[PDB]
Amino acid sequence: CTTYTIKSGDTCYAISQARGISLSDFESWNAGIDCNNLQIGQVVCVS
Ligand SMILES: [Zn+2]
Ligand SMILES: [Zn+2]
Ligand SMILES: [Zn+2]
Repeated sequence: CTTYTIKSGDTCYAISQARGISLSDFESWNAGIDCNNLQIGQVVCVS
């Protein structure tokens, strides 16, 4: 997994859009992530 660290204002949609990936694919790589409750410093997979 390529990792990314959540920063202020980030959203799962915007991370996905920036990388040209679907939000559903992103979710499939992120084990039930709570996209409405992201924490600054949280680490996600972007591939
Ligand atoms: Zn979803
Ligand atoms: Zn896909
Ligand atoms: Zn939530």
